[PDB]
Amino acid sequence: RSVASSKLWMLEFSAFLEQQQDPDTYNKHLFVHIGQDPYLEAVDIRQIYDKFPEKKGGLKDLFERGPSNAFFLVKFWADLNTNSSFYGVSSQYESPENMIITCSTKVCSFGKQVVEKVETEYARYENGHYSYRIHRSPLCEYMINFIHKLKHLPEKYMMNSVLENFTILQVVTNRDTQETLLCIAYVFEVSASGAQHHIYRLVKE
Amino acid sequence: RSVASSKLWMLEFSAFLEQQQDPDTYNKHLFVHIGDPYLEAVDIRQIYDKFPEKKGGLKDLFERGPSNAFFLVKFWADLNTNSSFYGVSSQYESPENMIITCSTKVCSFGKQVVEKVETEYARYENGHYSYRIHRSPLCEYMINFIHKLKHLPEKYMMNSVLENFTILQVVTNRDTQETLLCIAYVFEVSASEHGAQHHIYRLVK
Ligand SMILES: NC(=O)c1ccc(OC(F)F)c(F)c1-c1c(Cl)c(F)cc2c1C[C@@](CN[C@H]1CC[C@H](O)CC1)(c1ccccc1)O2
Ligand SMILES: NC(=O)c1ccc(OC(F)F)c(F)c1-c1c(Cl)c(F)cc2c1C[C@@](CN[C@H]1CC[C@H](O)CC1)(c1ccccc1)O2
Ligand SMILES: C[C@@H](Sc1cc(Oc2ccc(C(F)(F)F)cc2Cl)ccc1Cl)C(=O)O
Ligand SMILES: C[C@@H](Sc1cc(Oc2ccc(C(F)(F)F)cc2Cl)ccc1Cl)C(=O)O
Repeated sequence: RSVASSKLWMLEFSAFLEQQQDPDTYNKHLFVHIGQDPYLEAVDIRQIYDKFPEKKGGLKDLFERGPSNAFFLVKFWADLNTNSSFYGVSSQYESPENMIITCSTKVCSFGKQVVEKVETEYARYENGHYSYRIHRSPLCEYMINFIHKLKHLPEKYMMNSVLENFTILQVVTNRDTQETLLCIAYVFEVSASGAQHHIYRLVKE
Repeated sequence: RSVASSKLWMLEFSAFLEQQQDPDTYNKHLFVHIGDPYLEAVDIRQIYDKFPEKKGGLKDLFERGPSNAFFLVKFWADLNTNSSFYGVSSQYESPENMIITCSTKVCSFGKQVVEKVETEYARYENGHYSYRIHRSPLCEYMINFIHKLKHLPEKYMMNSVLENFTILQVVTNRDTQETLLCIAYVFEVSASEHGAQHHIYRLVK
């Protein structure tokens, strides 16, 4: 129950490469994953502002409009050890309320948006709550190409150096009221362990 | 759009075995899968003795109707497969917002061995309503049955045993008790390089 505001909780997230060996055989590799004392440490949001878009509607504007307790930083250690392909993303959210949500994902390079994906999701009542599922949303070509470039680098420290300027900002809004339900800033390194993560609350002071 | 009455369409169905090699590596094998669209008809009296036949049995269900919700699926299962999860997934669509119940009866010699009943709620999707059964666990009877079938040295022996194995799936509107879909499944083992196969028929008379 880590990435959760008072209205929406992200239970699961994964980015993957699935390969069809034959009509009945598939192999799947997870690049990153979440959810496969719940106390979280805090990170001052001013430490990361220059790695995310910062004009009207940028991270600072979003954080200041609030609610600030919907803001999180996820550090990912991505697993790139992977040899008819489908690169996708899946995520699951739950809420006590029936809403229509919008998930906006901005891929950024040097703090500037390169691509934005916006998807609207409707609720399904399930086991006492409302559930929202983004199932096999295709990874953009920019990301697939970026993964291929990173794998051509001979050392993990070189991939980490390139990843230092790569970020993703995810903003989930209530479509009916336009309130921010969840906002997640993602930062990356390549794993030397498979995939790992660390979640923090974003605060100011 | 084959398995579809006027109120419910089953777009996809699959029964699978998923294996976790490591936290980021998964393998998936499909045993069976679905998804002019004309379908041939089969006289339902040909199959009555291979399904339960008391009050609420296949004949009672067919006679109550609507008869256009009744289908026979012949499956040629792919058993060529070497931390495991055996599941079933299915997806349905409907123009109406309903609370549905899916009852699946596994039968041996026309007699129920196990019944699984699950309730599904609608999700609004581009003008219509979708229903999803995602990774519903295969009962231990089925997993054990698959293991016994694989110990047989020849596919004709598996086919002889499978001649007395059937599954009846009934999807009902929980509130009105209307039969939305009723699918009778019969099995053989596939001998094709393409893996699993199926043939769908309408059940008539
Ligand atoms: N302003 C910042 O840089 C910053 C400040 C505070 C902070 O949180 C902390 F408070 F917890 C941050 F996460 C960042 C941040 C940001 Cl915004 C960024 F976009 C990329 C990025 C980092 C850290 C890092 C350093 N990875 C590099 C790898 C190259 C090596 O040469 C130095 C470290 C990372 C470390 C571990 C796992 C993933 C990523 O890559
Ligand atoms: N009453 C029946 O037998 C029957 C009548 C009509 C009919 O369909 C027609 F209307 F289209 C049926 F599908 C069945 C039926 C039933 Cl109800 C059953 F429960 C099992 C089963 C079959 C056919 C079969 C025959 N497989 C045997 C394997 C042993 C071999 O020796 C003969 C063929 C099968 C054939 C192909 C693919 C899957 C299964 O296994
Ligand atoms: C943009 C997505 S969202 C997303 C996608 C994610 O994938 C990756 C991010 C970085 C890497 C690499 F380390 F290699 F650089 C690899 C992957 Cl696979 C992770 C987190 C997020 Cl949030 C969408 O929605 O299309
Ligand atoms: C019981 C399920 S339903 C179901 C499950 C199905 O799986 C199989 C059926 C037969 C075989 C074998 F040929 F090997 F004998 C193998 C599998 Cl994997 C097929 C159709 C249906 Cl409808 C549930 O919902 O629990």
